[PDB]
Amino acid sequence: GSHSMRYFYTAMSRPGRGEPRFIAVGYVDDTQFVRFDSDAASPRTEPRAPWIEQEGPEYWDRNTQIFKTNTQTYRESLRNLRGYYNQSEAGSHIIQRMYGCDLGPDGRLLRGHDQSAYDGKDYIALNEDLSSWTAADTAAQITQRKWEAARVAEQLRAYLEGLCVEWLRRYLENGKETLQRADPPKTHVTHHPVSDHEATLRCWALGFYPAEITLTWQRDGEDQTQDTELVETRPAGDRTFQKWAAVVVPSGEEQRYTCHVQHEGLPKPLTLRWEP
Amino acid sequence: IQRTPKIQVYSRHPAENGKSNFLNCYVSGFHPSDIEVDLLKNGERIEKVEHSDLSFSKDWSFYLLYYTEFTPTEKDEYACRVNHVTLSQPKIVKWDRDM
Amino acid sequence: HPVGQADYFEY
Repeated sequence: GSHSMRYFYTAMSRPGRGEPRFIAVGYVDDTQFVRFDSDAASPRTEPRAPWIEQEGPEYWDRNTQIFKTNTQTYRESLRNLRGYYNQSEAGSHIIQRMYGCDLGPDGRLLRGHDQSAYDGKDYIALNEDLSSWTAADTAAQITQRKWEAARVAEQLRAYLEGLCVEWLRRYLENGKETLQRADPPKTHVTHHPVSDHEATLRCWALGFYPAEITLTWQRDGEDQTQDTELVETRPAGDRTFQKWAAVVVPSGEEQRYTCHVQHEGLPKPLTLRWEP
Repeated sequence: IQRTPKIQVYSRHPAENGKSNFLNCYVSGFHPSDIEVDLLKNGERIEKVEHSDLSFSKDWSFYLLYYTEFTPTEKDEYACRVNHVTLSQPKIVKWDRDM
Repeated sequence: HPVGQADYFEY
């Protein structure tokens, strides 16, 4: 199938409470495989999936060097952005960065990403051309000028088209039994009366991987988008995910409703109804 | 500006009384990242709760999973108590095994 | 594996 690698960096200032915290986590699809936390007693890159443990000491040392450097650099960057927005030294602020590469089902580069945010708003992003930037405001335009002078885009393009894909393909091979295994959802429909003449049909999907899934209700074959309560897909804690979709139906009309489930793990898409 | 957490409380496996399981509280969609989450058993804070490493979604909002081993019973009440800068008072969400 | 030098550039 299609696969991606992402690193998620969070750098958070906390005036009066020491220097900014830097966190980095790395993912392949919905599977985290490393972390680094500058607040840890002894900050180092740590494995978070069994298949990465086989990487050698030089891998771990190199990762930790990079993340320690990031920790220092992001502290300067946070200072910089405070200034760009004429902000007081009193407030806490956050820079987030997420970057990485996407492969298609044939394993070749689909596209690269490098995106940053400040206090939860888009700040600056590498365009899909991996050559130019989109800056959100006049502050981000200052970052853009700096990054053009440092040839940052060119350096990211090299990483995204080169090492990013190489490593992702390596991880996909080393973790093939899990990373390249789609687990289909176990599904059922439950029925809960909500009154004398309405009941809740809840369509459940459990134990699936990856997290991407589509869960819909139809009445007489017609989508019930507005009437369906859809919870956010949630992690079970064993790598798998869970989701449900609920609809409130007139009592007696239950058989007019069908739950439809699409997932990569499914040999065939599912159509489910309540089975009294 | 800021985003208040969504909260879901649920079990890792389908709940069966007297069978060991994991109680999960998933907080998501929040910003900024500082957040306080406790799992409760009959109103009292459970002690040895673990959580996932901070990460975030495509919209930049943060999410975390807090979890602990538990054995569901007929009468024991479980819940998740969350405080965030967006909340004037901690929000308590009860575990409902049909949810 | 994370990128290195490119990220060493302050915002």
